[PDB]
Amino acid sequence: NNNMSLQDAEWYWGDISREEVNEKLRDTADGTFLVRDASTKMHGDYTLTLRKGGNNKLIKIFHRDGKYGFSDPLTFSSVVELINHYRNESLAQYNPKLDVKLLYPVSKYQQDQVVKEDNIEAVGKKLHEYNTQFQEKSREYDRLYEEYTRTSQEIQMKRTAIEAFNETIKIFEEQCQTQERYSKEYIEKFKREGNEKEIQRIMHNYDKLKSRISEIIDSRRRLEEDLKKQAAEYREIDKRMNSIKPDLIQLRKTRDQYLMWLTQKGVRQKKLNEWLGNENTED
Amino acid sequence: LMPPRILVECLLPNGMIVTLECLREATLITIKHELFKEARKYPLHQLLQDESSYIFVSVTQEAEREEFFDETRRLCDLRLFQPFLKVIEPVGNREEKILNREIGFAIGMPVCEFDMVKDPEVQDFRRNILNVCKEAVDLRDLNSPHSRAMYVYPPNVESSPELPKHIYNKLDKGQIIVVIWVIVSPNNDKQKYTLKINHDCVPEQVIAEAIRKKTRQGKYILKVCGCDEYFLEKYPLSQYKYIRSCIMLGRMPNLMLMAKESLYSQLPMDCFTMPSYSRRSTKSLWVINSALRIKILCATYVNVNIRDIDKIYVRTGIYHGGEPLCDNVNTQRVPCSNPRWNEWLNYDIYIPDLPRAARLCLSICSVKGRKGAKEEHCPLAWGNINLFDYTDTLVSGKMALNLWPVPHGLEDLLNPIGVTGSNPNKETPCLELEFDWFSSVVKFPDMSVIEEHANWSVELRENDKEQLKAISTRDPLSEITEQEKDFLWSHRHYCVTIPEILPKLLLSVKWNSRDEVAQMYCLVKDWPPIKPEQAMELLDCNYPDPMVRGFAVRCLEKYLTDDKLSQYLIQLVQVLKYEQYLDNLLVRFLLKKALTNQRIGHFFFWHLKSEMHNKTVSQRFGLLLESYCRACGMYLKHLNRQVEAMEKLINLTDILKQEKKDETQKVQMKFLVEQMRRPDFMDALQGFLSPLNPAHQLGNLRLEECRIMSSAKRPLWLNWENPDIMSELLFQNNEIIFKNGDDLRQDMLTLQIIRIMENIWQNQGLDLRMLPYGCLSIGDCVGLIEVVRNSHTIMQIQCKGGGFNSHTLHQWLKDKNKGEIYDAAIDLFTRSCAGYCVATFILGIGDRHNSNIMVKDDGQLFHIDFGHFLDHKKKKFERVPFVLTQDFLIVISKGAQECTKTREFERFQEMCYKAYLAIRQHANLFINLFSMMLGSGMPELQSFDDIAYIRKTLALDKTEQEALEYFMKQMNDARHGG
Repeated sequence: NNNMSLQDAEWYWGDISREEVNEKLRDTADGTFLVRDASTKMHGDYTLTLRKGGNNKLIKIFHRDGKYGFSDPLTFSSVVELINHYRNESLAQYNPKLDVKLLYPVSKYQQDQVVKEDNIEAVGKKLHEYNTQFQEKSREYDRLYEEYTRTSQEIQMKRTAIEAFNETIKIFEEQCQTQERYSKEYIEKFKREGNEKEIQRIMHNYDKLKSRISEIIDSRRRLEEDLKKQAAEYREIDKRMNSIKPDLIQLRKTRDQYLMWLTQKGVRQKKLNEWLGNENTED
Repeated sequence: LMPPRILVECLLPNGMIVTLECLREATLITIKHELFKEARKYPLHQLLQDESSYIFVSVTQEAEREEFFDETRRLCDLRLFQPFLKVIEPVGNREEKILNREIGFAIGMPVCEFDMVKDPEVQDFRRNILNVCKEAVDLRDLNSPHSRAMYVYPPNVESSPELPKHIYNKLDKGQIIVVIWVIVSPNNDKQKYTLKINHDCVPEQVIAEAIRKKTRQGKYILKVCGCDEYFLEKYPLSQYKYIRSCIMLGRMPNLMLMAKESLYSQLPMDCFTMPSYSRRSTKSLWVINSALRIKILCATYVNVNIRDIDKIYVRTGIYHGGEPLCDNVNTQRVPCSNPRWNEWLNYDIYIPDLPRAARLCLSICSVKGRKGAKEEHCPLAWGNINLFDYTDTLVSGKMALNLWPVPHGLEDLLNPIGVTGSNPNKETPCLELEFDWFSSVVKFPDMSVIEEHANWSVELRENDKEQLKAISTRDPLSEITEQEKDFLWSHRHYCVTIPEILPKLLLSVKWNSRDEVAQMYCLVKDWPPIKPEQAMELLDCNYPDPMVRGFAVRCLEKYLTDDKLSQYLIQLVQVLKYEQYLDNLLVRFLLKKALTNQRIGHFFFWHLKSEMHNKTVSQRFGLLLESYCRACGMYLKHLNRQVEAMEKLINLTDILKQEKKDETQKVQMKFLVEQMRRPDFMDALQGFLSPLNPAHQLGNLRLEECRIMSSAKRPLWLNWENPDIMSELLFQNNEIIFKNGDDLRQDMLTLQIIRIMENIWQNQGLDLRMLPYGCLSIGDCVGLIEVVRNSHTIMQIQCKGGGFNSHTLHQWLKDKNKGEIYDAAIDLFTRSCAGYCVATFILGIGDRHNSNIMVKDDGQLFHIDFGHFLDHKKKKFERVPFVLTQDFLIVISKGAQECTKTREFERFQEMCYKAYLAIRQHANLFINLFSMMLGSGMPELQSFDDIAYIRKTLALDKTEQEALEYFMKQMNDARHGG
């Protein structure tokens, strides 16, 4: 009702860091709130985090002579009464800019019931299996990311190479156009003269030039085809990465949920450390 | 890159084709001589002109056409794409093209690319940075040639003329004994003159004393023996860093007399010429009365699987830093098969209330698992738009942006940390957008209108002074509540008397209110200057405002000494990314200070060039490097030599690792020695300034000493020599570890922090010993590691001598140091352990085994590879404590079996206490440094919540006594009796 246990209050969370508060209130609608013990650990602070305007606003509850309130004078009996009153009515009177209510309270009981197989051996075995799945997914994601980086490097260097081939072809074609421009008059003059040795020499040079240009065109075409194939592989690897990320996120989230459920049972944290992976895993 | 015989095609200007054969080492002038000696036999030689009228042109592996005005350069270094050469008439300028080629080689990318790009912001940056370059040049050419001598040889002076008393007591009556060498003789005959002079003596007094004892308008100067360090500007002789370090370590200083005219002639003349590009209806924002509307049309490329993900959506917002100015708006119209939205998105923020540093952060996200209550949104690609351009105009009309991949581990959908701008790569998600047209150019109002708007809208003695001071002394990343913000903004007029509170008042102001922003603009315009280490707070991503950053830059210009600038250069470079433009006061200041000090220039260049591979800021850093190498004088050639040497080293390491990973150690040694003996490699490696220190000169390689270590990464143990005449006084040879494969930027940051902790501790009055040795990052997963001499890991110590008794380290130190040296060795070892324990606890360096921790001969110890500079290898914000093992305890206890029962134990604990309290007192600067290192791209920090682990370890949440008790219990739990 109006004045019950603060511990039993669902918006109460206990000793959670502001980092966890921000993680819980990330990308949530206006009015979302939770009450946590202050980081300073001074008794009676009870920082409240409401999300208005997209930002995790912080409002501090001053405690005095067995009363609570946002600012002097204190006119409320308890934190539960304060939270309920400002859920019922908006905060515009306290701060004219803060025109919002405390609509959606984060509750620890939903995660209490989402987790299944509550018994100790079941949660331990599920934690082990999900940790193995998470490690498999993480190693798969790391291999995929290194392959993606390697393929991106290959694509960049091959694009530079194909640009260099284009420039080489431009230079060769300009030179061959100049060759024809001079050789038209040169061959005409030597045809007027009546000799064929220089004519055949010039023709031999021209066909050698044409053979070289054809070879460079073939190499450029092969490089371009390889570039298209590598681009296809790059797109496929990007698609696999985008597919595999959400599953890794969900595995991590459910593994952490199982860890918190196990820890909220009075069992030994040393057993928790030994059981989980005793490894470089984040959590 | 052409070892075997080459058949170079010759592209004659009349149209001829001929294939000459030449060796890989031939020069361009020789090639041209042979080429016009062979074209005579073939036809069409009548039109052929003389060699001197023609030059070369080809294409390089970087896909550019270079017209080769430099003929002396050999064939191999040309780096042709294909073995072909074209002969054309010269059209460019000799010096301009040669300089552009050198600049391009130093940068790593051709200078022609920046002319190819036609962005008006880029072009204006390139045109207007030349004013700064010319001012720096004129400043260098002010006192000829002493000013140029000062530029090339910076006085290595500390910011504090006075000495801490713990080393001032090490002076004898306040007099420093210094050896003076005079080498002026027909032969290189060295004679020494020992001088005992006061600490406050200036170099002219030192030289007068040296002359007087030599028993004879000053024509001589004084140079450190064994290094390229000079004492030029008249400062107290104790202020110089080498001499103060000699005082600290008890080492005998050494100096030597060089003629002023000799060095002045030895300095080359520097010329700076303007490049080619040097010659080559609006209404205010506040008149607009409408909301901010933006349309999203389509995502051109999206790499999404049809089966796994059904719907994909793009999420937007308006940001000013990391804080959304208004609530985010989402689009959801089409599935992944046909991405096209065409939805006019509207933002609940008025146009006239748009801050000057407003942005637009987007992200294409894929909602997966729509079934069930929980909806999971995963981002596909992200992009940012700077709603205001460099001319103070709001973006209008149609726009398009390619989108970058999401960084590794960045879960949250929007990425406002990243740099504004499109992905230069074009096979990436392109998201065409739209911006409303207001029939005119939407310009931000000028400061006259800002001033007209401002000031027109408008314990506890008179104000709550104690709370104001408490918030001031609170660190920047602590929680600041809404009541505190309202109090700060209400008492803004009184905050001027506390200038240390400007960051908190800035966070207090509401950025989406033009009245509040105008009032804060006036306040900052009349704000008194503050400490430079506090003004560096206002350059982080949390303060994007132009006037905030201009005030911070003015404070840096007023109060930043050059040693502090060299300490904070990593961060002042890293906060160049957070700038929203190209040309701005921070980069103007940094370039002006990099073209008047060659050590600043050296590390400026190498830090900027360390990040060419990252495409995000590659263009800005390339343009900055172009301007620097344009106006850096003669140091460009030394930089080019360093780049050549490290290119050869990188290629060596690559070939060693990937082609022949399975190759055995001995055969890899044979390959290494062969390629080192190869002459072009040999010549490139000999004789260049070391990158870790521009003063240290690298000389003749010692192929017998060079090797590859047994570490899993195969690093290069490269042994040079010292070409200085008096190498014996400091060090005969230089050995350096070339590391290719591991990111040394975390180690760079940790060593910066360690050096700063020593500075803090010594200024406070403690004597804890650290070795912040040299580390440099020279690119991607490549860097240099300076070797410390006479060092051994405890694993080496245990192995040596035969050798598990933890008494092995103590026995080794006892054998190394005997007599009265033992007491000093044990004291140094204990002070080093105190520093190490405090530092590794505070920064959360990971597991230290025996093989990353070394003991010197004089008892000093130190730590090698930091790797992870915070506990985020496990988790952010029990955490990793410092470790102090049984051998350490035994040696600190001088071999007593009951280590905890001795007096030295509690002396060590008391030193740890004082050190921890000093660091906790100065944690604001450490927080600012770690927060300015957010844009590095290191895996660790990446938002703020990973910096917060330093707040956890330093216990900034608690009070002083509570934090001290917390450290005590941490130490006791750590050892747990061993």
